Amino acid sequence: RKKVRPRLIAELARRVRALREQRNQPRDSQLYALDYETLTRPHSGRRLPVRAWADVRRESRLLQLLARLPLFGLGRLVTRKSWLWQHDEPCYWRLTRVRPDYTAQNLDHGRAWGILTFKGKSEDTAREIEQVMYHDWRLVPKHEEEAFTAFTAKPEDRLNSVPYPPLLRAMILAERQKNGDTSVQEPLLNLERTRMRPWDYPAKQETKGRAKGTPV
Amino acid sequence: ATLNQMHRLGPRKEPPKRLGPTEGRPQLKGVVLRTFIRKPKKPNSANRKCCRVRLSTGKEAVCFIPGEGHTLQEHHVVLVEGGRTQDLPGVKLKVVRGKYDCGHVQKK
Amino acid sequence: PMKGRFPIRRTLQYLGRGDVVFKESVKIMTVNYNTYGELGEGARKFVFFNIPQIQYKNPWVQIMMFKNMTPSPFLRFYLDSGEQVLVDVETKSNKEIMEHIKKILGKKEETLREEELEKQQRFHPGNFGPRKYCLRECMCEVEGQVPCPGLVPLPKEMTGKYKAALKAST
RNA sequence: AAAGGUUUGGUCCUGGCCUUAUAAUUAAUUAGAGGUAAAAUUACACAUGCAAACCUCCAUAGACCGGUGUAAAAUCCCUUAAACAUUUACUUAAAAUUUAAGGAGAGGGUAUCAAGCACAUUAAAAUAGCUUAAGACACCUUGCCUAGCCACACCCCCACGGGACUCAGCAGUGAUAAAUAUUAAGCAAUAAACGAAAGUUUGACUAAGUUAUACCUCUUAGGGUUGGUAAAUUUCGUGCCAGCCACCGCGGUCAUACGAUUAACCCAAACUAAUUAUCUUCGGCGUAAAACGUGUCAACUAUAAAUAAAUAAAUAGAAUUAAAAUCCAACUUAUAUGUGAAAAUUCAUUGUUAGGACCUAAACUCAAUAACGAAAGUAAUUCUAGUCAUUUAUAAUACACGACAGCUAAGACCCAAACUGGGAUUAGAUACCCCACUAUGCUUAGCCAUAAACCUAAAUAAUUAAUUAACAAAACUAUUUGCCAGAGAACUACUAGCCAUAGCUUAAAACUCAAAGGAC
RNA sequence: AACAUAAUUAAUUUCUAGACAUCCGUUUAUGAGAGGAGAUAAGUCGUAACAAGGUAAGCAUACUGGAAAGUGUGCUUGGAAUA
Ligand code: FES
Ligand SMILES: [K+]
Ligand SMILES: [K+]
Ligand SMILES: [K+]
Ligand SMILES: [K+]
Ligand SMILES: [K+]
Ligand SMILES: [K+]
Ligand SMILES: [K+]
Ligand SMILES: [K+]
Ligand SMILES: [K+]
Ligand SMILES: [K+]
Ligand SMILES: [K+]
Ligand SMILES: [Mg+2]
Ligand SMILES: [Mg+2]
Ligand SMILES: [Mg+2]
Ligand SMILES: [Mg+2]
Ligand SMILES: [Mg+2]
Ligand SMILES: [Mg+2]
Ligand SMILES: [Mg+2]
Ligand SMILES: [Mg+2]
Ligand SMILES: [Mg+2]
Ligand SMILES: [Mg+2]
Ligand SMILES: [Mg+2]
Ligand SMILES: [Mg+2]
Ligand SMILES: [Mg+2]
Ligand SMILES: [Mg+2]
Ligand SMILES: [Mg+2]
Ligand SMILES: [Mg+2]
Ligand SMILES: [Mg+2]
Ligand SMILES: [Mg+2]
Ligand SMILES: [Mg+2]
Ligand SMILES: [Mg+2]
Ligand SMILES: [Mg+2]
Ligand SMILES: [Mg+2]
Ligand SMILES: [Mg+2]
Ligand SMILES: [Mg+2]
Ligand SMILES: [Mg+2]
Ligand SMILES: [Mg+2]
Repeated sequence: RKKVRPRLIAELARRVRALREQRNQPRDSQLYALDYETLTRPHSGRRLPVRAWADVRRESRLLQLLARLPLFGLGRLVTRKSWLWQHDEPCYWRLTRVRPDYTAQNLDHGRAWGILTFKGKSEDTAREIEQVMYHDWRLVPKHEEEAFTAFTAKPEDRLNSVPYPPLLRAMILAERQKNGDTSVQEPLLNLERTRMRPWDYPAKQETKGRAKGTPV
Repeated sequence: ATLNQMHRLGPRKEPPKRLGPTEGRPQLKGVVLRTFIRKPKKPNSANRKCCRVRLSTGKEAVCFIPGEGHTLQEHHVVLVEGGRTQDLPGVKLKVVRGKYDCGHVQKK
Repeated sequence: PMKGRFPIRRTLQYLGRGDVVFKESVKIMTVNYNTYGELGEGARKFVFFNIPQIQYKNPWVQIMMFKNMTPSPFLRFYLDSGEQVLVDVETKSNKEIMEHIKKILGKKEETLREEELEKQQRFHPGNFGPRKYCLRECMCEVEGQVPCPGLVPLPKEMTGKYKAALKAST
């Protein structure tokens, strides 16, 4: 070969483009700004889904609650209106770290960290909180923490083993007879190893994407 | 040739197929420029009806008009095809009767 | 007339008659033979008749032949471990040379059959697709199944053109 | 290929062209209906509409699907490592999908592209290497590897930037082209995206519309052809005109070949024309294309023997000379010379010399011989130097040679002789014949490098029978290299090398023809 | 050009800025004018070749000429050869 010539401009463009992105990164106060009259984000002109309109006008964002508290509410408990309606058992975050967006003129946008207690079961380590820019958060009062966080676990009643599908059960029993294993035991699937979290369970904010800085 | 010589040379080199008057195309469209007579190379004797045309490619060629009697004139449009006129040397194109200005021979 | 002496050597059937398929260890086979002499006649016949057959079945093995460098002919195999297997082929017929190397460094018939079956594992007769890969392109070819509309027109009620007319009529 | 037609007065050989088969595109003429497949001038400019969303905000998707064949000899196959803009598992592993560095082997054209010019190694920083006739480099052309893959996405290879600023998504338009599908319906199926989900979205796709391009089932009948190849013509008209042919050919008054008729033949919803594609080296080289003017050294492929040379004209140098000329001298005819016959020329001639000089040039007989040398070439005598062992065949881009003619400088010069002059002949005679005289043939230096340099036989080792195309020189096997692929254009054009400059070697195409050519 | 702030949850900022413009060259098209080859095809001037073609023919080369061609030198037979 050896006629594949070098492409200096292409290499220059890639680097130059990447550099500009780092320099002109947007902030939470800009990406997540909202126009409440039209419920449309100015940065991208994305209109929020219809099912979110009522809460955007009726509920507060997390750092709107925390900006009014000393130390940005470190140690306080915060729950979500969606959890309160969906789950009877206590669901909340125990705040541990909070990085407000200083650029915001009301310090109403930022990031937070805490320890999750979902449906009465508590995680062992603190991680970043997702959906901090949602209009769904409710600060728990200090005097009501004891009654709010009181939970008694019920004995688990979800089945631990189930039958095999009709064809897959016959193929298992047939193999037994072929191999000489004589038994009338019913093949049973074990569901303990593979139990699914609820669909609304908090997800990992650290591995989540962030929107780009090109305005629409 | 020896087996070593056949190996070092391989299969016979094949001269490329040079194109003809139509340039490897079924037909071309041309505009008549002049109408004249051409004399067939001996031993034949006739006054063969031909015309010069400017083809769509931009070149100019001589085209034999078949049939007994044509109404072609300058500035007319014709559809030429391949096929040499055996007696007429250099005439490698022919006009298609019944297309554009050229028409079918009037039956007697 | 096909050129050269013994033109049968230049036929695919002859090249495929070779039976020495070397083990994966074998990497090189140097052939040292003499063009003149009496005790090297079998070696000369081995280079003439057998080296083509060996190379055909062992395309990745380097066969390099040296002439009139030593008093006697021999074969030396170089293995991937670094071992060198020297064979002395003097006073030995070309057929005897082939049999000797087959025994010491040739794959057994059992091993070769197993590799053949493994190669075809992913061909299934039931699979449908192009002729290059499959027996039947479509299920229409099978007997008892609905035939291809091109060969046999489908019933009117099985046609989208007809069904659409009814939906409009409804 | 199971072949056929066509070189001639005729036969044989060689050899090209064409015919018969198959398929696609376009065009002429012609056609009902239904089912199916496919839709295709143009990387040209694009009017309008649509082709990407989803969803309790964050995110995910819009990186796909769909399109085109832009660029690039670009690739195929295989090895290694690594991640993954992922999936599904574990706190550690199975996949799908990619990326990077590579290489067993394979991979378009031109060698008139023959040199590239840093294209290598080492690791004190030196060494001077690397690729290439086993095809480097340069240029040109092309999508290939086909369950699919690769490249491209308005242009500037790229796209920070700049610019002439976007349909190569679906439908559609302009222009252009021999080339002509709906500015359509639906997300019901499948696929993709999103969502936990009911679900939503999609010019992917599905079901339709359009079109003899193909296939299938039916119904109607049209198209071409009718000298030979090659199935099939009646009558008239025309008269080398008008026309016709794929090839050979037909037409100047009885045309089975043109036109119109008539009847037959072939195919048939088609049919014929044009264009394109499908078939591709184990054959030859005295006389038909083809053994190189000669020899030597390499690397491969083959071969297997251990010798050679041993005074007939190789070659080079020096010396030498018999015959016949030439010059000089003596004597001497009156003419001499020349042709088929003449003329001119000449009497500064002629004849003799057992007179002198010369050593220029060329070597009778032998030779009815067949030697030497690589070939070219070499034969008057003598002397000196000298040919000789590589198993054998096989070499150019290297080296050394290479008749004659020719060029360069200095000499030679008996005779011969291009040119030139004079004389004849002839219608003319820039010729054949006569006479005169140059370049030149000779020597010494150098160049030139060409021959019908032809035994028109490459070399080498076998065989002489299990063998007549013709003629020549009986046939034929094996090994290696060179060379050839219809004729002419063409010992030409261009390119490169050369002491060559009106040169040699190397060496095409357009175009024309249906033959050219060999033997009898 | 690559540092500096900050630090009793922890982060901020830097992580640059010019010049990638001409090219030296290399191909192709245009063709003043000057040539070649071929065919058209009734001609003109000679008769060079094919017969011993009426001077046997040809090769290389040189010179000469309306034109084919002529002459020289060596070579070839793809001519002849008894008086
Ligand atoms: S090919 Fe199977 S239905 Fe048509
Ligand atoms: K005629
Ligand atoms: K033939
Ligand atoms: K591009
Ligand atoms: K759907
Ligand atoms: K008649
Ligand atoms: K007729
Ligand atoms: K007729
Ligand atoms: K000869
Ligand atoms: K003559
Ligand atoms: K003559
Ligand atoms: K003669
Ligand atoms: Mg969600
Ligand atoms: Mg059409
Ligand atoms: Mg695609
Ligand atoms: Mg291209
Ligand atoms: Mg050239
Ligand atoms: Mg681009
Ligand atoms: Mg465009
Ligand atoms: Mg686009
Ligand atoms: Mg379009
Ligand atoms: Mg079409
Ligand atoms: Mg999903
Ligand atoms: Mg006709
Ligand atoms: Mg005919
Ligand atoms: Mg010849
Ligand atoms: Mg004269
Ligand atoms: Mg003289
Ligand atoms: Mg020569
Ligand atoms: Mg000779
Ligand atoms: Mg010559
Ligand atoms: Mg020349
Ligand atoms: Mg030249
Ligand atoms: Mg003569
Ligand atoms: Mg004469
Ligand atoms: Mg001559
Ligand atoms: Mg003369
Ligand atoms: Mg003369």
